[PDB]
Amino acid sequence: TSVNERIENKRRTALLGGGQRRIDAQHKRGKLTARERISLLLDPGSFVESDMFVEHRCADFGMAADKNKFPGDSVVTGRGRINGRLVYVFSQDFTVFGGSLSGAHAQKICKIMDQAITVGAPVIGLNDSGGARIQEGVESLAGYADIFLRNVTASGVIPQISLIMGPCAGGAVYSPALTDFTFMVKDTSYLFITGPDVVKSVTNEDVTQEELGGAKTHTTMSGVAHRAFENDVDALCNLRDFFNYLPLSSQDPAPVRECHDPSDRLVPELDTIVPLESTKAYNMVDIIHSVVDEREFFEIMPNYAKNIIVGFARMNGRTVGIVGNQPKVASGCLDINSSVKGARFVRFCDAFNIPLITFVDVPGFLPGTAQEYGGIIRHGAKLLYAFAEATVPKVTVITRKAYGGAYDVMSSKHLCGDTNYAWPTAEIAVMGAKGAVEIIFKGHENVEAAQAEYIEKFANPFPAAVRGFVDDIIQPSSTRARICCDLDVLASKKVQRPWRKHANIPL
Amino acid sequence: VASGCLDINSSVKGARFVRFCDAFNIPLITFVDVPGFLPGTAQEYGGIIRHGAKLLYAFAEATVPKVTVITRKAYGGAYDVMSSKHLCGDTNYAWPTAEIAVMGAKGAVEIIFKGHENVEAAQAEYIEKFANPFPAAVRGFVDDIIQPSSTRARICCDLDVLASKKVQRPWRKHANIPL
Amino acid sequence: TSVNERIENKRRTALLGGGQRRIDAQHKRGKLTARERISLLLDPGSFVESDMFVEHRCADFGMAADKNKFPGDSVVTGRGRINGRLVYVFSQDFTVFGGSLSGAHAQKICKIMDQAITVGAPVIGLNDSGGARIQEGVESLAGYADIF
Amino acid sequence: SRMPVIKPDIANWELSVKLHDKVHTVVASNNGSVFSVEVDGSKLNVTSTWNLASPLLSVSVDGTQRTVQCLSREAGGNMSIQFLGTVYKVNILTRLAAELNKFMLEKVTEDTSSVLRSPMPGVVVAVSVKPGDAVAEGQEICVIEAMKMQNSMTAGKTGTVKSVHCQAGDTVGEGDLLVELE
Amino acid sequence: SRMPVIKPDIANWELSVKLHDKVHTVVASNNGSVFSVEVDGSKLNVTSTWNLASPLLSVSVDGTQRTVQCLSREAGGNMSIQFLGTVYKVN
Ligand SMILES: CC(=O)SCCNC(=O)CCNC(=O)[C@H](O)C(C)(C)COP(=O)(O)OP(=O)(O)OC[C@H]1O[C@@H](n2cnc3c(N)ncnc32)[C@H](O)[C@@H]1OP(=O)(O)O
Ligand SMILES: CC(=O)SCCNC(=O)CCNC(=O)[C@H](O)C(C)(C)COP(=O)(O)OP(=O)(O)OC[C@H]1O[C@@H](n2cnc3c(N)ncnc32)[C@H](O)[C@@H]1OP(=O)(O)O
Ligand SMILES: *C(=O)CCCC[C@@H]1SC[C@@H]2NC(=O)N[C@@H]21
Ligand SMILES: *C(=O)CCCC[C@@H]1SC[C@@H]2NC(=O)N[C@@H]21
Repeated sequence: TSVNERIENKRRTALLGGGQRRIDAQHKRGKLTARERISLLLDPGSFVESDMFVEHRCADFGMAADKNKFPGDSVVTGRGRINGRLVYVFSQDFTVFGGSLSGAHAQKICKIMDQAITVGAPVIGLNDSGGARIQEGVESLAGYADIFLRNVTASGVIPQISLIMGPCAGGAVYSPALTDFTFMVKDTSYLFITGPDVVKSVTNEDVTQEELGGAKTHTTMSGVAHRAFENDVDALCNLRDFFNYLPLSSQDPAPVRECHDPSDRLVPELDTIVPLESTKAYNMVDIIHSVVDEREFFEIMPNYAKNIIVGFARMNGRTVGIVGNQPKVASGCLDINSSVKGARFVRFCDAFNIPLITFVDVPGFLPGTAQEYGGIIRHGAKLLYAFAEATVPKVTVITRKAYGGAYDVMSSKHLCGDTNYAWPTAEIAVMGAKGAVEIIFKGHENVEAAQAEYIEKFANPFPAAVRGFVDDIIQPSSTRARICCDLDVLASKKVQRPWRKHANIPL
Repeated sequence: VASGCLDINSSVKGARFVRFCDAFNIPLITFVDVPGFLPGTAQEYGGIIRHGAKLLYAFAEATVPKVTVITRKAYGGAYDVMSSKHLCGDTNYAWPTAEIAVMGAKGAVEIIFKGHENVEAAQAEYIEKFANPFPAAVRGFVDDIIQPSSTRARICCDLDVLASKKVQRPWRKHANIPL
Repeated sequence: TSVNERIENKRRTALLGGGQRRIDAQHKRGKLTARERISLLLDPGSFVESDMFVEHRCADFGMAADKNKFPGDSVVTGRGRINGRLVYVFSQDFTVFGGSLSGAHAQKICKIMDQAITVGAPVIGLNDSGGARIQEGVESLAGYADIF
Repeated sequence: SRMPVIKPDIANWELSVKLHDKVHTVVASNNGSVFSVEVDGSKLNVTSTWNLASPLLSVSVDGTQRTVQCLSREAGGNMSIQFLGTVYKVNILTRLAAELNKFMLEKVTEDTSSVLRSPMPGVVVAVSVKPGDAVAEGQEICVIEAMKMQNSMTAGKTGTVKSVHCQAGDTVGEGDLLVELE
Repeated sequence: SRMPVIKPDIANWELSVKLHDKVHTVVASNNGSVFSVEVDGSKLNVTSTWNLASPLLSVSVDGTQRTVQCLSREAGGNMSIQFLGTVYKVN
């Protein structure tokens, strides 16, 4: 047997991975293999595989047997491009020891993590694992620690995207907590530390696999997964589209792409969206879609914390991040869940030089013991902090309500904002007329007459604008034109801040 | 309390404290005895994954001296969360009662020898070899195994020589904590 | 057998290294052992040994035999002071596989190299080796590259 | 300038284009402003300026002047295109995506658009209907008011009302059934 | 200030002092300007200012005034000391 024959035989096995029968089962369950997923994700022919001939070195517990020698050791690693842009990937292969993590497994992933940080290219992981490989014991625990160290080091340096394409258990479930976005596949992917078998054995509770850690749970209730997609093919198609929004590294400006949508057009549809009656809700998404280039908007966590909307869009070719209230849900109030999603999004966009647009319509905070005992104070500070420390352009437009401390939390101008616009329907006050007048004229006669005078003078955006809180009051139809003008001149903005080892977020 | 398990509330308090001390150059001492994470739907639906990442992040990004001593249990992913050496730690000591493993003997042996006869006999051999701090120490996970009575002396020695420590990290506008 | 007994037995073997008969030959040739050399070099009582319980993980060519399991894997590493000033040291032990370099051997030396660079303390090496440990093959070549 | 971008040299686009119940084989290539498209062996040349932002896209297909509107697009290949006044649904996958997509499980969920539930806790202040009333898509059915806001609940199904489960003056929580359609 | 230096707490110096053909057991301790030295059981007190650069070192040993000269020193313990005019080699 020549060396070339041995090489060819290893190449053929590396492509089969766990073997054809395993691959057959992989398809029966409705899943693609790790290599098929990469072929879909990356530009055709752009993928270059690294370390395809690496095998484990563990000899204990029968691991020295030829039957266990799977080239690639359960991960496919390499580099490629999406639409001409460099990206690093890795994908875990469930058909080889269940996708469990070995020492060598982690080493290969770390290698990719180090090349991407050095050059400044994003890393996209496709995760699917049964947890640690117990045959090696403590070697796999060091594997996790090294991966975690790279994921922390890369934070704020390169984007880190993690798409879950199957179950994930043990220590593996923490890597999506360190990356920037986590995506899942409905009814296929899971995120949990221990399985239902442990829950039943430890405590007298009955739960199944989907209830414990299914995609629907994490995208609707726990707030862990940013979005779930119907199947593997649609998940990767949307991932390519998402990729096109982000810079390659934090040293780069927000990408600018060819755009055919005139930057100076008006949107007459905005003038009548906001009702004159204060108790009538409207859909904030109608405003967002009409302003953004070609009416394309990428919504994050559509089913979690619906009272606040965050997502990506482009204006005049440039990627921007959008944050705003949704008056349809809980009157547009802030609560614990909305502050968590908001602060996380704002901080990512600031780290990677993506401008922020804020659409404010917030009457205050969600009251009640459910929020008080939940630490609403500690959690609300997260969104205020995320805006206050931002150094990227911030353009705020107030569409209607801004009462109380929520005015400042939703990126008010006095938090180093660049511009602040009000629509004619905006009203900025410490509280509404009823509270303010009954408190001011407490115990006085003819309070209702005093309220009429108070409403005429203060129930409008003018007592704030004349003091410098608002830069202009614009016809809503011109909102897009005004924002476009600001974005194209604030893009060269640079500011300094006192040196600090690191930031200290309230948590 | 709760067998020493990690949960949402403990991760929040821990991460906040660790981050402050790192920012103001205050060394960290860690006393590890953690069997794993608090199980149950109360924690799963509460975002235990997202919250546990807060404590791991706070330790991993630290640049101040970190001295860890393991007094007894360190099972599973909790080993690394509680400031393990591979997160740029300075020293890691074990007491003779420490045990470092992916899981306890019962889970590990029944999974390894799943469907086999004489599992209990295999468990006896497994416990004798792995139910101790040695398979981790011989691989470089632990720097020494010390008589507990000397713990103070060892820590004092490390603190007075790690105080001049300086490290570099790649430049980043700001950190991006998992939240 | 308790864990404390096993620990004490490993401590006693780590101090003997290659064994008393090897140590006897070491003196016959007119050489000190690796641990005796450190005791002379550093301020009395200042030396703290690291990773004394680390053993090789190579199982091939009979390396899995109990007769080959020498705690310390042929190097003594640690830190101390000379006249009150911090210094890091390591010393290669010729009595254990001839002082040959293994993967784990290099790893321990690199660990000292990294702590010394981070704090800013000199490193003094006491070298004595027969070369690469051929039983591991290419693992020892990576060891040299990391040290370099 | 830091990270050079290299445009993939794609000479031919091999697509699998699914219409109503048929899957057609289409291969296209770009020659500037005109795409040469082979549709199951038929050669067509589609010339345009391809301004992708305009609501009205004017194309010339083998000398035939057409106006089309693209109403929606999805990353998964779904496009809604209005052609001669009628909206057609087309799913365009690449050859590779179409070949692998056959391995996906055809799971089907239930359309429960007749079951109208409260999206938000509060007190019911108006119901626009009684059983037998006609309902249009987007028609307001119930109004629930809380947090100084009136949350209007609309129907997603055309038909008539079968039962009204909650009346004005009643207090409802999240997920409670308000009205059931036929 | 970057690297604190900690003076070893050496209470006693245990020396093996070889002269011509004899090896003597000497234990010394410092009490400031005076060293208390036990030489094979004999107690001596050597008081001086210990200016180590001068060619002439004046010492007082149990009230006896001596002048000595240190001519050479080696790291290996060898010292050449002139005592009453004669140079003695001590290791
Ligand atoms: C406490 C901590 O954080 S450490 C957690 C430690 N994690 C683990 O060791 C794994 C967790 N538990 C399991 O093994 C579960 O079975 C999970 C998580 C892998 C999920 O199981 P499933 O998705 O149903 O996969 P399943 O176990 O059925 O797969 C079977 C195959 O995968 C492999 N496999 C399954 N579990 C493991 C494992 N833990 N380690 C190594 N290989 C495994 C087996 O070789 C088996 O081979 P087969 O093809 O002949 O069946
Ligand atoms: C091209 C390159 O750069 S790679 C260079 C490759 N060369 C080598 O491998 C080393 C050179 N050759 C040798 O091995 C020589 O014997 C040298 C350099 C080690 C010198 O040998 P000596 O100083 O006489 O030591 P010696 O070999 O007698 O030691 C004997 C013991 O050491 C050990 N030993 C000796 N050589 C080796 C070796 N190459 N690898 C591992 N162990 C060794 C044996 O276990 C032996 O055990 P024992 O105690 O039962 O005798
Ligand atoms: C009527 O009871 C007044 C409700 C308060 C209006 C809303 S609800 C939560 C916000 N907090 C606040 O003071 N105003 C807002
Ligand atoms: C018995 O039912 C086993 C209980 C699990 C032991 C503890 S409880 C939570 C930690 N997770 C884990 O896997 N082990 C720890």
